[PDB]
Amino acid sequence: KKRQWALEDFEIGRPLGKGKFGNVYLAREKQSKFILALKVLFKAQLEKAGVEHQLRREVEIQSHLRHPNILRLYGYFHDATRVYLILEYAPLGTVYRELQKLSKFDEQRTATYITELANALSYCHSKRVIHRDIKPENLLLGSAGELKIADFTLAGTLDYLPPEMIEGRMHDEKVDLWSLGVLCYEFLVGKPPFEANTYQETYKRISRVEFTFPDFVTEGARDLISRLLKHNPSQRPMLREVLEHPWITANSSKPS
Amino acid sequence: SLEIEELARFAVDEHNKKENALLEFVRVVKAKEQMFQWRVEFITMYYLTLEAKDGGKKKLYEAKVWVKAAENFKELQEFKPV
Ligand SMILES: Nc1ncnc2c1ncn2[C@@H]1O[C@H](COP(=O)(O)OP(=O)(O)O)[C@@H](O)[C@H]1O
Ligand SMILES: Nc1ncnc2c1ncn2[C@@H]1O[C@H](COP(=O)(O)O)[C@@H](O)[C@H]1O
Ligand SMILES: [Mg+2]
Repeated sequence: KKRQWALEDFEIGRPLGKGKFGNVYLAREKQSKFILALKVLFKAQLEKAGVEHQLRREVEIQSHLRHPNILRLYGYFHDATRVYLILEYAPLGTVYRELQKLSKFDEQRTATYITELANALSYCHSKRVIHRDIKPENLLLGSAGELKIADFTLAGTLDYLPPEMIEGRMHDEKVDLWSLGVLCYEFLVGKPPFEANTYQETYKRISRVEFTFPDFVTEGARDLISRLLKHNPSQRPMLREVLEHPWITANSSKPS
Repeated sequence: SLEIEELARFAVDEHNKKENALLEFVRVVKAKEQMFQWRVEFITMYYLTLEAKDGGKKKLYEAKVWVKAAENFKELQEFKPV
């Protein structure tokens, strides 16, 4: 709709967070009074890490994604020193913080998150976007507690990576299915399945898919996670098979 | 090509120590690196495909080596015939 955006279009409120390359602020568009988030990135720190190339790709991808479980990028503008991203505001914060607060999630909250993530990822895959880096700190929560995926030679965070990535083999969209498995386990248990005191041990556990469940994890949850965490990418479910998994349908909430 | 070739020599030596073997290094066929974050740190891994002689016969191996260049650190993760 809107020809172009400027800082003067927004009232600014409190800092919502400090990112790597600047800060995120609460904001409000003046004509509509709609509440948003404004992410300010300092160009200098972007050069100083050569992230710029990715930002370009992020902005262009996230620009064309329209999904209830993916954080909207409404628009952007820049000045001499800063890039500004106009984002959907997620008032309930990151899943990372909620998990720190609660230690672990019940089956209903987990199954809901997993449904929302699988729907988001299915849409992405249909647009030939692979996320490859979903972890709790990149998941935000909307006003009804709905999950929003935030972020679109550093491969990732070891605990969340599949065997094919850590072992330097080729990979494709099936990596996101592995991630879903790790996330489901972490949500229920409070830590990811291959967590260890050394990265050497984590590496080995992933490569051999060696993990176990605490005794409170139910048969249904175990069945889903064990399908997701297959060494062979080919043998991992399709996202549509996650959405219809019996544990998912028994436990997930339907969008508000 | 330089620090890599060394790394390969190191992988072969660590294999020889771990497995009580006497492999002789020949050359590097292929080599990749990736970096990972773990907790608050970063680690690189090299993926080397090398030829070495086992009892005189040239064979292809893949080594994976952890490298933290900052602390003069390196460590064989795995070493396997292709
Ligand atoms: N749209 C948003 N709504 C609400 N809070 C947000 C939003 N985007 C970011 N934040 C908050 O600000 C922090 C900034 O992190 P993020 O935007 O991921 O920056 P970076 O990835 O560069 O560290 C997040 O951890 C979160 O708490
Ligand atoms: N430093 C920057 N970081 C991110 N996006 C930028 C930057 N400079 C310009 N852009 C815009 O990002 C998109 C990538 O280029 P393009 O889409 O071809 O215009 C466009 O919307 C650019 O104008
Ligand atoms: Mg993030």
